[PDB]
Amino acid sequence: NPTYFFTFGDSYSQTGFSASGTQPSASNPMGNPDLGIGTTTNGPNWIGYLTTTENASLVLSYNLAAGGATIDNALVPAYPGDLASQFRLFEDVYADKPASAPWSAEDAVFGVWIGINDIGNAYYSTDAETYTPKLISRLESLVEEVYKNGGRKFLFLNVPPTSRSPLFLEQGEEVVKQHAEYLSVYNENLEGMVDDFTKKKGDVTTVLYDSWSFMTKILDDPTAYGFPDATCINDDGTSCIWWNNYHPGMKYHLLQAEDMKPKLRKLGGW
Repeated sequence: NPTYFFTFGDSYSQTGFSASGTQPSASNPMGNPDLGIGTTTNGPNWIGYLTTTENASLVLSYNLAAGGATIDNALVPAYPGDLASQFRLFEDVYADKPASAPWSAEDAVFGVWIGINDIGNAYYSTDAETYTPKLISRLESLVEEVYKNGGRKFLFLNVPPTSRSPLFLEQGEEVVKQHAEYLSVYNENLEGMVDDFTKKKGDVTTVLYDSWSFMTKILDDPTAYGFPDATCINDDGTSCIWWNNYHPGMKYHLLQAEDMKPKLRKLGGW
């Protein structure tokens, strides 16, 4: 009795899963590639840890996240594999509940972690108060496609403080500030959307995971988590928070997955 965990997002979630690669099974819950490959962490990422380390029962991971993704290239563009295209891949391959992924409302969890790149690319060129509702409304419409397919369990991660990644720190404190203030408005609107969607549907189980506050706690007191500082980069994924200048390592992702586990119990796999 597996939980089918369909995920959507950017490089903080990518594993390089192909819909034509080996598909998830009890003996191989990630499908492809092997657990620990394909990420920006030097090892498993939060999805690999949620699926294989923090799981309370069998979780099968279908991870459609793609590097650099924004929500929709008609709003903030970046790479072809935007969130809209990830939802289209889902609609093409998995939405109709094929024998390979025979999911139902009671055992499918749809996890979305998006917005890092929309904010990263639009924080100085757009008005957060009036532009972020457009991004959030497009996200909501994509979620509605899965709802129409019969999805009822949803996990949304808010945007973490990429303002304090080395890539942004290097641009100066006033840019860190401009980005952080825009990001705060995005995250508030995301929370409002998840709340409104949950109330209006009435038949959904949702979790909004506050990655922003969790990562911020670590950045503010890195030695309490065994990191020497909040700025160093180490591609071993464990010696520093940062695996490269814009992406945290496997140790951070494990800490996040462990923080998320109790919050995900209501979704069925944790």
